[PDB]
Amino acid sequence: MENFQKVEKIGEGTYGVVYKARNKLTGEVVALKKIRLDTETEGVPSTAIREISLLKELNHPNIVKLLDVIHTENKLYLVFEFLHQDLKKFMDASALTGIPLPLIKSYLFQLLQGLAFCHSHRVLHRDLKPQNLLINTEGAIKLADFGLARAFGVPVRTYTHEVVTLWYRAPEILLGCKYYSTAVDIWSLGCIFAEMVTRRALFPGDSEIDQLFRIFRTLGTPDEVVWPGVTSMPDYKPSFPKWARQDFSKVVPPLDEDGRSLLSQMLHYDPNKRISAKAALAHPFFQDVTKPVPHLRL
Ligand SMILES: NS(=O)(=O)c1ccc(Nc2cn3cc(C(=O)c4c(Cl)cccc4Cl)ccc3n2)cc1
Repeated sequence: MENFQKVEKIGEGTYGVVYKARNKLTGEVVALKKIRLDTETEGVPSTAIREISLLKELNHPNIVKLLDVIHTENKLYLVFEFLHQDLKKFMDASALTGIPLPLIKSYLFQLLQGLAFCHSHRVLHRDLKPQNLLINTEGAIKLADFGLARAFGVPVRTYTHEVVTLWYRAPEILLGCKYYSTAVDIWSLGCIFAEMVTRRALFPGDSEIDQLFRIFRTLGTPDEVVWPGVTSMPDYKPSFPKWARQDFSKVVPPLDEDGRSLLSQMLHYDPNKRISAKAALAHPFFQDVTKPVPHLRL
């Protein structure tokens, strides 16, 4: 740890503080994540240690590379490759004119590649969001904090008591499914996709029930017809209001039919009907995908 020199705090993270230190040996600039853990009264669980050690191997161009895991002093530090911008900041900077469709499509395509990879390794993200997607000057976008959920967990509030966003949570998670699948990442990515297109969060709930109900008001309250087994879910209430489904043309204009079609499949209620990352990659929406360069101001 003495091998690193912090240059500036860049994030409060969900597990701990994220610094932009420099490696004193190699001289590289990196993203240092400090996961708080005691020594005796706690001390990093062996389990998490082996989990994280498996993520060090999960290398893909669309996944932020985990350079190292330092456990010294009985504490946990994660050293990640550094990026200058996350998608949230980029969308905020592109709010006035909107991110060009070609770039939106490129990012969606790359992220699906990243997910296809992780998912083929039985590793799910669980908490995809704009702030966790990082981009560079070359037009690449990468999944960040991948696997750190299963490793540790996803708390309601971060160490800074900051509330965790529910906007991208799949319905099965909200309904209490304890053993959800890779389909949850596809849902989150679908929500992000819509947001890049419309320049407004698709389902900005501020509570679990508000999130669920916002989803219901748009996609219609799910029932046994569109989601077999939904009424038997841990948190499903027969008393849920019954809202009728809305047209996608009204949800993401002016996205073309191919994008709307693809989005509809990424937002299917039934996790088993929801399109997989691999299948999504073959969607007609991507027949003319390219890799534009974004206009980034670092
Ligand atoms: N705000 S902004 O656009 O200027 C902006 C945004 C990001 C960065 N640098 C950066 C942060 N960062 C975080 C991770 C992670 O793995 C990660 C951790 Cl550790 C905790 C929470 C979220 C993520 Cl993603 C991996 C690589 C990485 N590079 C610089 C500027």
